Amino acid sequence: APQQDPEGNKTMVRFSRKTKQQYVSSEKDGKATGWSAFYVDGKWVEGKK
Amino acid sequence: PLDGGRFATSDLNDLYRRVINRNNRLKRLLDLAAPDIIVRNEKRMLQEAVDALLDNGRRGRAITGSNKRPLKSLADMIKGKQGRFRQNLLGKRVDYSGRSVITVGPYLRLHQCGLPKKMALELFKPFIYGKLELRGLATTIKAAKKMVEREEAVVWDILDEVIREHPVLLNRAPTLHRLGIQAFEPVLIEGKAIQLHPLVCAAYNADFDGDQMAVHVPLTLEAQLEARALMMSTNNILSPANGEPIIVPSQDVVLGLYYMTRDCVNAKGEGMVLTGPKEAERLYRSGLASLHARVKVRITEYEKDANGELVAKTSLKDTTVGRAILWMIVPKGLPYSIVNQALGKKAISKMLNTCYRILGLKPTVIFADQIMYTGFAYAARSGASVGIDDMVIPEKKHEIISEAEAEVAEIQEQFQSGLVTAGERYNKVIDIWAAANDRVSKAMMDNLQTETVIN
Amino acid sequence: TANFREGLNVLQYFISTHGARKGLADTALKTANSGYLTRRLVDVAQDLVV
Amino acid sequence: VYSYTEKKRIRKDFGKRPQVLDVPYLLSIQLDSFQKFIEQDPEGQYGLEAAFRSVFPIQSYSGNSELQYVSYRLGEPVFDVQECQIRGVTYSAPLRVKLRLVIYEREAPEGTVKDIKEQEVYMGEIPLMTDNGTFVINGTERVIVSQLHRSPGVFFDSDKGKTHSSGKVLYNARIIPYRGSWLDFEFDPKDNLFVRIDRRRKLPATIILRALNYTTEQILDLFFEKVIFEIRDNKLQMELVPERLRGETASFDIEANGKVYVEKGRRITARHIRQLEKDDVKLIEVPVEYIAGKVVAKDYIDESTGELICAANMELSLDLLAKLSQSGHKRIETLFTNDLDHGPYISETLRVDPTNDRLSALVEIYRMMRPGEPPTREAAESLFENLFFSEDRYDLSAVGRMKFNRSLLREEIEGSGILSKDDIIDVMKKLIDIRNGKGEVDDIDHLGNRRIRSVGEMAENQFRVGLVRVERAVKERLSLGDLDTLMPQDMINAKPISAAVKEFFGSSQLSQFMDQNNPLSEITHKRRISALGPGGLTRERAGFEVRDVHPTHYGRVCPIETPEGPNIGLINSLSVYAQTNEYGFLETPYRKVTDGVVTDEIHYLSAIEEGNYVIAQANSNLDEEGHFVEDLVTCRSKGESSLFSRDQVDYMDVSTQQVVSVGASLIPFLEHDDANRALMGANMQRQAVPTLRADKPLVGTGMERAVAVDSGVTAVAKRGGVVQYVDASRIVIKVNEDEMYPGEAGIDIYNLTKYTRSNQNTCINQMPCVSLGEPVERGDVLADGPSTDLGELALGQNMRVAFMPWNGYNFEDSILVSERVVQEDRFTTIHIQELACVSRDTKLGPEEITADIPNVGEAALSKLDESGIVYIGAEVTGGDILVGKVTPKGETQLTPEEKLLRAIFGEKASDVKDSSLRVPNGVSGTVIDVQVFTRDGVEKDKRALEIEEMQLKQAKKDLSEELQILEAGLFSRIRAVLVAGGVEAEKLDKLPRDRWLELGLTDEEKQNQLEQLAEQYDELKHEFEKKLEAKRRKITQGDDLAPGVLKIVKVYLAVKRRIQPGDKMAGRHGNKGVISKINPIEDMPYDENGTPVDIVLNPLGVPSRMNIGQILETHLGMAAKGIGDKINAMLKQQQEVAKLREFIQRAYDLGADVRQKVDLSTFSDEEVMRLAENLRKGMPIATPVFDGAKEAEIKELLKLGDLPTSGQIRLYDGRTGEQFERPVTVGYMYMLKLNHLVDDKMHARSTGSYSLVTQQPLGGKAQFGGQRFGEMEVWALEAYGAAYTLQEMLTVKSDDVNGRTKMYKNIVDGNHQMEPGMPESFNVLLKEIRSLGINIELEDE
Amino acid sequence: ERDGLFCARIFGPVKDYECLCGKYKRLKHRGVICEKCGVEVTQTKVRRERM
DNA sequence: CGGAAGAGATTCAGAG
RNA sequence: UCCGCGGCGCG
DNA sequence: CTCTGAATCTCTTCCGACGCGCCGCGA
Ligand SMILES: [Mg+2]
Ligand SMILES: [Zn+2]
Repeated sequence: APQQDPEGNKTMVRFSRKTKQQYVSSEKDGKATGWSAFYVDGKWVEGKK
Repeated sequence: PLDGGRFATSDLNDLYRRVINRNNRLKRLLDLAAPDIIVRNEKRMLQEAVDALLDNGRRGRAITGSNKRPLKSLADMIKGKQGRFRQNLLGKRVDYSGRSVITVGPYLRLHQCGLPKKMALELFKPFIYGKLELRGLATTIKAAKKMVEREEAVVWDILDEVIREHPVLLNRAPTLHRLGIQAFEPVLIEGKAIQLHPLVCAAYNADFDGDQMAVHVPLTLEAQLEARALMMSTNNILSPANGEPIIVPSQDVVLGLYYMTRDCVNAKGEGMVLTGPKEAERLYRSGLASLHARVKVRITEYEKDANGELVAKTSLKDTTVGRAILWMIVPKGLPYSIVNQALGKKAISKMLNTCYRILGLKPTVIFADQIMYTGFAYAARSGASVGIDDMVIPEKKHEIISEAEAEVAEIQEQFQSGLVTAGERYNKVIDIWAAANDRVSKAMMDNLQTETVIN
Repeated sequence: TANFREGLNVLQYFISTHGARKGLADTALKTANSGYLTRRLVDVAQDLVV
Repeated sequence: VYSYTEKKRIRKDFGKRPQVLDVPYLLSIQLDSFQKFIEQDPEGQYGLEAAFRSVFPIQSYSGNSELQYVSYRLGEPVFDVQECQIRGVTYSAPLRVKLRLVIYEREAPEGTVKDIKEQEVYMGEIPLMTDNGTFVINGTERVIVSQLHRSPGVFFDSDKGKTHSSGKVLYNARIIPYRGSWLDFEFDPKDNLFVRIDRRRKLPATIILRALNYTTEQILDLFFEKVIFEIRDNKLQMELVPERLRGETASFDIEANGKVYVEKGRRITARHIRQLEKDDVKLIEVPVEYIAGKVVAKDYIDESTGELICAANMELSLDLLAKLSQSGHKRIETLFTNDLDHGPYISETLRVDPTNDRLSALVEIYRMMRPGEPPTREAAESLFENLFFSEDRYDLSAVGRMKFNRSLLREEIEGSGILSKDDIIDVMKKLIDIRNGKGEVDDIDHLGNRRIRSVGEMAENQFRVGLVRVERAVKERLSLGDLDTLMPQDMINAKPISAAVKEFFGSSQLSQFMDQNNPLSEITHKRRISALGPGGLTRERAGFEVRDVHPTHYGRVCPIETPEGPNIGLINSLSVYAQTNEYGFLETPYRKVTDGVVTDEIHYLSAIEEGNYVIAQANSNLDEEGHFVEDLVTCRSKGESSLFSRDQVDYMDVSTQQVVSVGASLIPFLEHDDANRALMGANMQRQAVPTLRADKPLVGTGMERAVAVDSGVTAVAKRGGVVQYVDASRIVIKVNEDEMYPGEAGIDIYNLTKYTRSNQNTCINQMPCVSLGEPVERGDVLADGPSTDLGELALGQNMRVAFMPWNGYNFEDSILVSERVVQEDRFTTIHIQELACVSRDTKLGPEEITADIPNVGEAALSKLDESGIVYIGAEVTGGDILVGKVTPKGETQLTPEEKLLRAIFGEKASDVKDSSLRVPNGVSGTVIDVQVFTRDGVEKDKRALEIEEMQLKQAKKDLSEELQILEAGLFSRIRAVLVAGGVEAEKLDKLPRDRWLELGLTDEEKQNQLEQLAEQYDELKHEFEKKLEAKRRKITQGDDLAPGVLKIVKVYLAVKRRIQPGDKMAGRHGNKGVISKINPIEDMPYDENGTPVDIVLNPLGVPSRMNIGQILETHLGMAAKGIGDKINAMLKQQQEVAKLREFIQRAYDLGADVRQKVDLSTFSDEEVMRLAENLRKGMPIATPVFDGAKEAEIKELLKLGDLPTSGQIRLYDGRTGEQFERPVTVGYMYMLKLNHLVDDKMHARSTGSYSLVTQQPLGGKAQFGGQRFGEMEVWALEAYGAAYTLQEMLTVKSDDVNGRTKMYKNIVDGNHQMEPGMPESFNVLLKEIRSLGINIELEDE
Repeated sequence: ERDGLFCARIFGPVKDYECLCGKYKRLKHRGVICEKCGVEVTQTKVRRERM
């Protein structure tokens, strides 16, 4: 998974209960940056939350 | 699914999701003993969500998505011109259909339309598979498919065999009245334009400036029997709106007949006597007499007697060479007097109507086709054309306009002396201009319409 | 005053354009009303059969 | 005199009227407005600076810190325009803003700064308009249509009683801001006055009047006029203006000067008014009934008790009158109600109001605006105040202020964008005056009232939206945390700005996709004006009155060019001379009249001023002194034409053609034909397709030069000089010595767009039209573009046309064409299609591009390389593979019995399947270019590496050739400077060029020039190497592509398309026609010399369509080629050039009083020979629109051509060899191909795919779907008795998921059975109705 | 997802005679339920029907 | 937008 | 193999 | 002087062809 977001913030791993899958998200000052990346069929895709 | 692995969710799914979410929230707030106002707010939101699900936009502000558009609820799937009722239950899209730009074909008989070969192959591909296996040229559907996609000329022979009696339907959007859909027996032409017979094209309200047309093929044999017996253009001669025929010529056909029947005071070979219309045709084609020349000719006609027999009569009559030529195609039973005048559009209309009443359907159809052929041919030989010298301007016009403007100046100065109200001044000016315009129109018609020539 | 064979001046042409655009808008609007009216009449009379 | 270039093919003008003003640069509005948007501005009037200042600075109070704006600058666009178009990235430049952050101390004064920090923020990216006036968005050309909308201001309007239908008239006045809430004021059938806000509700006006800080008595005193009465015992006095008497009936005797005189029961007239005025009466004595029925104007007080007995707007109760008179308040004030002049409307509103006080009205307004919440004084006050008077929530722009004042007749022109109390009361007074009838309502359709909003205003509006969003974010960051330990770079988020601007350019309704059929189409689409869009109008709500022509359209908006169909009227085109006033009102040029002599000075007018003055008609004849010949010159003024004397005229039209746009202006003989057909022809002319070889039009309009040069397609000579070198693709021109700047190389180069996909799949090609050593002049055209020849518009082709009915093949507008036309490729056209292949990381391994395709013949693969890409230049046909791509199919597990069944079957049931791109059905052509784009970190295959190698080689050779040419120019300048004196030409000649540049011939300024150019050479080699390094990294670098795609491949397919029956062709006068027959050349009619006709048209259309002008065109054609033929023969006999020279001089002199007056005596004989060479194919004739050739001149030209004077000739029918008895009109005509080729429309579907939900067949050609048996057709079938075919149409052919399978089976078997099941859409409807909660079910199963 | 808007256990299998768990794959078990899940071995047409 | 139709609410006239 | 929304375009 | 019915006024809802063709975009 992408280790850093487009702003260069750092990323954490979260569970999307609505779709039963892991995703990655970034935080700044401990608040969510509103960015997320998901795994969909052998690839990592990223965008606004 | 969408490109990039995304998915378009139907709005109904989102409305369902929202209602599910609100229901779950209300149940959780209930089962954990929430305070009163909170559960009241949640249930009011749930009621609003159900309202959105069923009939979003029916009350207050409509729900909307990210696109800032209102989501289509269930009710919107049945209401409106996009609704399920109008879009799909009526007005289905259909298989075995094609569309193409139309084109004049004058060499067609009345009941046959010119259909491009490629469209015929595509439409009748199932029938071709069938007959090709039936005649043993192909064993399996894969063999038939690969053979037809290679266009092995035997497929073209089979294709010519299949359609020989297979009517097809032609439709022009909008189908204003039932004539808008008609049945034809196809004929195969290279190219890509559907060719119509001009006479029925007049009924289609169609033109040839780029109008498209759609073709459907009936499948079952009861269906094609229906198409032949009911819909074939040879049956729809009479409009439903009134008893008068709908198959009526216009444009070049009428121009040609009018030229063919018009006589002049002096022409090549005037006054000679012809023993029969065939000799009239000979003398015209050999160039020793012009169509317009007046002549005496021996002609036979017939009448439906009291019993129903076509009793003959023969006599000398005064006529024109062109009129005899036209008479030669007229079927037995109509009186010669029908032809012996300058034939306009209305005259041809009443001629077709009287043919249809006096005789059966098929003589009228044959008469129509012969009329179309002869009219086109003689119009072409005529060489009628429009030139700048033709639009003669009556030289009286300058004088009349000067008179009118003099009167305008007179009434205007009369108002300048305060002798009349402005409204009546306006009325007087309008009246005098209208009078002058009518006078100019009469002068123009008088100068154009008649001319002097030596006898 | 000028006919079509002689040239129309710019004023005559301009005032004439009024009728042209009036007619084009007229037919553009009329088509919809005619279609709607036909749909209605069909709906009312569609049951009747000899 | 003519430039040397223009000496080629001097077109013969016929215009008699002189031209005093050249046509302006046609695109000026787009370019100038965008420049105004982006360019720097110190005053901050418009664009970026204005937008920033309208929001900045930003201040935080608790933070005690400020954000403020220094300046903005625009960065360099990293990619060139063609690179953007190739790679699909929007042509944009970085927005850089200089920002400062301020923190003050925590002690008074707050202005005491303590720290300042400054830095430059990359706050967004912004599109740049290309030089041609079009933007580049993603990979597409897009041009923003300038909108036309209702101006801000105040308007006054009336309906002719349509709403209430009793016959009265109702009035309303409306105020429209640039942004913010609307207000409108309205009367009533009961004559009450109502106010509404954003059309929410309907309320009495006094609500606002007391909401404004005014009390009731102030309201009456302001709106109405007051009369005073006195009571003494029981004798009654009133104080009077004698004019106030006018209108009433003197039912009672009236006294003046101590004498009483009235004819009772009679209305007071002017003699009475004059009698009283000469009497100078002041106070009179009146009966009780006269003061009875009068309104109480104000509160009245009784001091004997401290009590009030009089209220506001109350009638006169005699009891109250007695009480107040005995109390001592013997004076009474009342209003006046003239039944016409002084309607009591405000008083009735004051009666019907529910509110009683300012705060009551405020809370009522608040609950109206904000339903469902408890009112509060602060909430209502804040809502009202911020709504109308917060200059950020509401703003009449300066144009709003100007219109507002000028409609209110106030002297001022400028003012604050917010309303005020006086503004509201003034507009209400004006509405009252209108209701009285001393005025007139406003006409909104009038063109002095609507305003053109260009791209700059929309761009700055979207950018302002971005700015306000960013401002909210910034104030939030300021509130949330500290101020010292951060930089504003992080505070500003570029996300909202880029989102807003990209959303505007991509999504917005006015950002419509560009069309590129031909240069004229691009011009007219750039210039087009739309009434739709944001804040505009909707096609459903557009009534006739907005569509109809308004008399001030003259000279501003072309009435002709409007599109047909439902969009008519709502879309227009700028007239040729119209330009935008700074306020956005349209503006037209005019020539000053000065005492009967036209000054030829030029003044620009708007519809208001034009209506005010008197302007003379263009075609008015003049002397050389400027005096009109006629005294009663026809003119127009105040929207009406009439006659006027020589002295009354104020202005004169500039040129005849100023009423029409370019699109109409191209049509010759426009003055001779109807408006409907002219409109259709003007619109159709846009659709013309560029031919394989361009041709001039014989009967042009002179406009072709301006349009062809002004469009972007042609390469124009930006710097004069001599053409040094030319090939198929490059032009190198030596700039002359004087024109070149000091330090420049003196050489300019141009590169032509050789072949590319146009925006409508047509070709775009540039062909040079000069030869080595020919001089070229500033503004010359060096290279033709599509449909351009020698710099003249070349849409169509020249055809020889006879007007004659021919065997019905030209029945009903049909066109019959001679095979000779096909054989010469006269109308052959070149088309380009672009196909894309996308490789993705599919389940069970990626889907890869490869030449390893299962279940396919090897011969097809041989067309591809081993990588799986077709070689360029290969011919390909429908159904063939262009690029091989393959998808894995997953596990596809087989049971061992199925495994052995597969094994005995063969290699089938593979887990890997073909997915390769295939030629579209019916298409065939040649493969011209192949492109790959691939993600970083993936290997470049053989095709990818080979194309990258060839592209880098191309870049290297291009840069090196540029180096060689420019260094040759530099060393030529070395030669030019060194020969000037102190020469060592041979001593240098032995030395190599490096010695030349190094060595010093002298010690003077020449050596300074040599050193300057040597430093230039060093700088240019260094910039060349830097450019090539950047180019190589830019080529080698990967691409972002899209999510999930490994690599995309695009292949370019080009096809040559040919005229074919069913194709549509049309002539400029608007006579469309479908080609219905090709004819063996022998069969076509032929004239006496044996040359056949090419196209046969039906004449019957002409009188009924009234396209008389086209016939005249035909005649001119026969004349034009006539001269050509003669001159051709005169050339072919190779006689003395002097004879043809005098003949050509005669041909030019042939016109009568024509402005042309060209003479050959100044031409040298080789120039004459070149002229003859171009004139051999006919002499082009120029005919202006409304001053065109006359019939006498046409006849004279024909007579000089030795053709029949009538223009008709005898003709022989080829098919029989006989002679037509009638003469026929044969001539030359200009014809176009209309981009509706038959092979793009013919379509047929036996069976195919089916939709998911409805199970009905798909729609449209692309999906290979079937036609739609619409409900009208169903009614048609119902009209017949044809039940069975209807049932078959609905059930089996369309929707039965099993019945159609059975039908297919039986048809294949040769049995035409049928079995109707149930339409699945019916089950869908049932399920939806049940899901709705309504139970519905079938019965009697 | 089970119990979701497209839960195969309710509406039936996404594919003809294919259990979500992959327990059964062909018509030999046509018209039986899986034990690991409540999906039924039937045709996809049932997806159109069941509410 | 405009026009037309239906339903609900408010006002005026007639009768008590 | 696909629900559209917006836009022009021809009937 | 008051009450009821009828009439009028206000507010809300429904409707203003059929058919094909391309382009863009799409939480
Ligand atoms: Mg048509
Ligand atoms: Zn299971």
